[PDB]
Amino acid sequence: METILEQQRRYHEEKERLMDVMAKEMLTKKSTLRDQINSDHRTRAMQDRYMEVSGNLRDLYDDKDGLRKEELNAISGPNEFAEFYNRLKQIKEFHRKHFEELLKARENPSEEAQNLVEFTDEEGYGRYLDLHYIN
Amino acid sequence: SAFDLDVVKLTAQFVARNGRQFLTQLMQKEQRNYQFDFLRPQHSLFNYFTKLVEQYTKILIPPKGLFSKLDQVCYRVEWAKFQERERKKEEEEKEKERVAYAQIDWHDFVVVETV
Amino acid sequence: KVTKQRDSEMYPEIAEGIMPRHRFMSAYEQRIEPPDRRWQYLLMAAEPYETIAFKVPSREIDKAEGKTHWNRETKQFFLQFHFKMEKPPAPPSL
Repeated sequence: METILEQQRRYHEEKERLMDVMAKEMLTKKSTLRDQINSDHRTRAMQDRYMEVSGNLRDLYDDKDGLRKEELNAISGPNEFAEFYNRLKQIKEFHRKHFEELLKARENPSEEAQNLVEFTDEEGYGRYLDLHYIN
Repeated sequence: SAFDLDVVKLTAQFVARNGRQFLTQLMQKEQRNYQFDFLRPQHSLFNYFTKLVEQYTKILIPPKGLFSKLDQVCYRVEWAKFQERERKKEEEEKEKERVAYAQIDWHDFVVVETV
Repeated sequence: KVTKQRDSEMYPEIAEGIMPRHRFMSAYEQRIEPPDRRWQYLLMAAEPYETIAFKVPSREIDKAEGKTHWNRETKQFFLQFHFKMEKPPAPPSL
């Protein structure tokens, strides 16, 4: 039946996709993390926070990024929120989920419906895209 | 492309556990040119194959182990943005240079010596 | 190798551009137009200061061979073999 390897694979891949998305976000506007982290600092005292200079200049390494307005920062923070929700879900299901004659056996059935004229470029693109509205 | 995808991913599934043990036998049994091409590095798709297998090989890594897990990836992003900005600035300065070089009198000579 | 020195501190204009610039000019064109020509000059220029030239009788010297990163700046000559100590105002060319 369904090979769990493929499912677990797709899961790790999607998790990777999400991490990459919220990381791209944290990249364009470091404030997203900084803001958050600062608050976290006063709730869980242990938390290590970045150099003040970074925070102020709104930079992560060398490049100082443009300052964004509050509404957008918050927005993206809630978006990242739902993203992290998805991630937590996938991580969960994954935790709950984790010969030659059969090889030819399946490769034979793969011959099924040979006349399927259609371009298929929509697995990683629809996901990458699914996490990156207008025209 | 669903067919190609499926065969790549399947031969990749088996190739991940049996390596060339089941595929290297299939190629000689069935006799496929297509199968031979898939096995080979000549056929472009081969590369993506090397990916899938690796990925599956990875799933075999922590089988029996659960994952119990951002700031960093954000900071990396930030870095990339910074670097991008440096590149931009450079391009600009270069542009200036081209303008001035193109815009000075190369006929206002006043030499001293020679080599 | 040439070592050109500049003023000792004696609006983002002329500093933004990479210090100065060098170019190889043929003497076939001169303002006085006396008539003489037939050799090259390694002209060096900076916005305020006056241009400078150095005669190169030898057809080719130090013309190296792939000493491939592409930031053309002005030309292969400038990036390939020039240094601009902007902190001390010393332009080296070789």
